[PDB]
Amino acid sequence: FRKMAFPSGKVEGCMVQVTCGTTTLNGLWLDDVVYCPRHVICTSEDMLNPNYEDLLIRKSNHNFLVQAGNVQLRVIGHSMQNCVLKLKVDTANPKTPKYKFVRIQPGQTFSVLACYNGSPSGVYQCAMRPNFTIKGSFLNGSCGSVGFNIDYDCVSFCYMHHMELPTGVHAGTDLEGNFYGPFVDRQTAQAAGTDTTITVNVLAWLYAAVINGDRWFLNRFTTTLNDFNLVAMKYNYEPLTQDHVDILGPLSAQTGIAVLDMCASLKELLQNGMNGRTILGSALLEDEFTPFDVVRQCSG
Amino acid sequence: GFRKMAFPSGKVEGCMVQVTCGTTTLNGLWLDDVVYCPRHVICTSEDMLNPNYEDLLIRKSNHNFLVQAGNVQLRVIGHSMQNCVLKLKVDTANPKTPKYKFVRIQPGQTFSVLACYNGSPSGVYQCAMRPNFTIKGSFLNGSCGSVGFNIDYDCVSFCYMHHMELPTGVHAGTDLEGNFYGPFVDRQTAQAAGTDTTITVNVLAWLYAAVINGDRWFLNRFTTTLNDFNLVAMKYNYEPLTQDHVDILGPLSAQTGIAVLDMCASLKELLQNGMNGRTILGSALLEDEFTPFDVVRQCS
Ligand SMILES: *[C@H](O)[C@H](C[C@@H]1CCNC1=O)NC(=O)[C@H](CC(C)C)NC(=O)OC[C@H]1CCC(=O)N1CC1CCCCC1
Repeated sequence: FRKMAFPSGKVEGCMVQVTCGTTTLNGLWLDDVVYCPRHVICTSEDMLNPNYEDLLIRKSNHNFLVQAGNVQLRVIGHSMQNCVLKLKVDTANPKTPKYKFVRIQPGQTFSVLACYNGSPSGVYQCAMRPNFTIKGSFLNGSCGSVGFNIDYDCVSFCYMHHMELPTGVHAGTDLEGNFYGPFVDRQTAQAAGTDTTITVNVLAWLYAAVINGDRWFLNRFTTTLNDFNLVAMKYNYEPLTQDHVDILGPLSAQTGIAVLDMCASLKELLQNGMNGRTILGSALLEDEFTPFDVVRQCSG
Repeated sequence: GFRKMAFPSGKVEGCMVQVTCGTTTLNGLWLDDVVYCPRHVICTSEDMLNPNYEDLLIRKSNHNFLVQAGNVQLRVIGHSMQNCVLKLKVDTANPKTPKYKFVRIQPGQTFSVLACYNGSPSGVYQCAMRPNFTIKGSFLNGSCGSVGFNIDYDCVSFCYMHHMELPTGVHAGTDLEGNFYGPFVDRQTAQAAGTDTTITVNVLAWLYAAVINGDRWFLNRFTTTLNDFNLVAMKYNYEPLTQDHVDILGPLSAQTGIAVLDMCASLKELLQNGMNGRTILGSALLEDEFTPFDVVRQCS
């Protein structure tokens, strides 16, 4: 059982380079529009309190250099939607996949295609943290990298990368340019709210460890949902809802371990620790596999 | 702060096809006008328990092989066997063939796996070749012929093709010349992996990573010979170092100014003395699936 990203080819064919001034980041080219973070228009000065409408009205199409590979794309118009800039170009991307823009919920996972200068460099799986950060790997120049899920032939874009926080986690927007979380695209050190652990995902993973013949942490006991949640919140774990219990059904049927029985195992682990032992390779409880993720990878 | 990060998979996605013999379907790799796949596609279940591949192959003709990209049949105009891979000459050169080569990697090296079923990619993830020549993959029925690769500049270096799952649930396969990694054979018989050891060169890369990040409590004032370190390491189930290992730690040694053999002395002390309750990069466990290349690629 492995942390698996979606194949990235459909997204790679959409990545381009966007330059304004001495700022270069990545853009997402879909049909005849390139989406990118609007802070590409900010100067060293601007970035502390950028009045974006005011800065954007002063820009001309020819101030934006867009390159796909060796070719430059002519910008013929631009608009702003929240924190994303939309550069209209004179050419349609023939590699545009079937796609939609979605806003994901905390606890949900997605694949990130990390890009630099419009060129893809790596792909990995991340989750929207309960505090709306993402624990990514992003360096200078990664802005405009996107996160996505694939269903059949449809790419659902859910994330565009904008910034790193002082703690080393990351923040960004959906493809409508609305941030996840209380963050703002100005050059300031911003802290997130307190993070918590995605409890339904930890349970999915424990079930995964059992499908793979790992069951040392199981115990003969059970718990009510509310008593489990009391203990969870004590340990800064998210509460488990009845929908979460329902979502865990398939994994429960598969292994014949009731959801609330696994909650009793997880309660024991929180109270007792792992005592040196490890689970599916990990010394820590893992919370960035969803129920769907576990199944998709025990399915094909 | 480190993630397993795969290479973008699009260039390899554009090479994946399916190969069927009778009812047995696995994946093939289409490069120029050749399709490469595991030779056991020619085996019925009865042949698998104990196959005569040379005789099974003589009985076959080009018209027994169904090669498809999607649902589009690719006509086979020739066939041959190289070690445990079948090479199917086809009448169409793959228009999406990237620049590529076939390399045989050493234990400890990491690579990206594009897991595929019926010629369609399902996921990409990073694997390390263990010293016992197995990988901890996530592979189901129908995954054979999925490949492992690295990308350098625009060149895809193919290093792995998947063939089997061992009793303990780890995975084995060949290079793209059909030579198995390790002592395994493509027969449905009882086979076991050697006892595995820790990848010393990668632990050292991880210690260099910790130093780059300012986490350097474990550095000591002493040094060692390569021979004395190797003899100590084997007593802790660590792999001895090779000269090539010393060389691929070169860039990280230069980046930090810590000679390789001084780092070895620091690792020797950790082995002999333990962590004493402390952590490195946030963990009490030493990581051994990040190569020196992985470290630089995520730090720089
Ligand atoms: C876009 O490519 C870029 C990606 C960042 C760079 C390093 N890692 C990333 O993910 N994004 C930015 O540069 C944003 C631009 C703003 C106008 C939104 N800023 C940003 O990420 O910042 C850098 C981080 C580093 C940690 C931190 O504190 N900080 C904020 C500022 C102010 C406080 C002092 C440090 C610099």
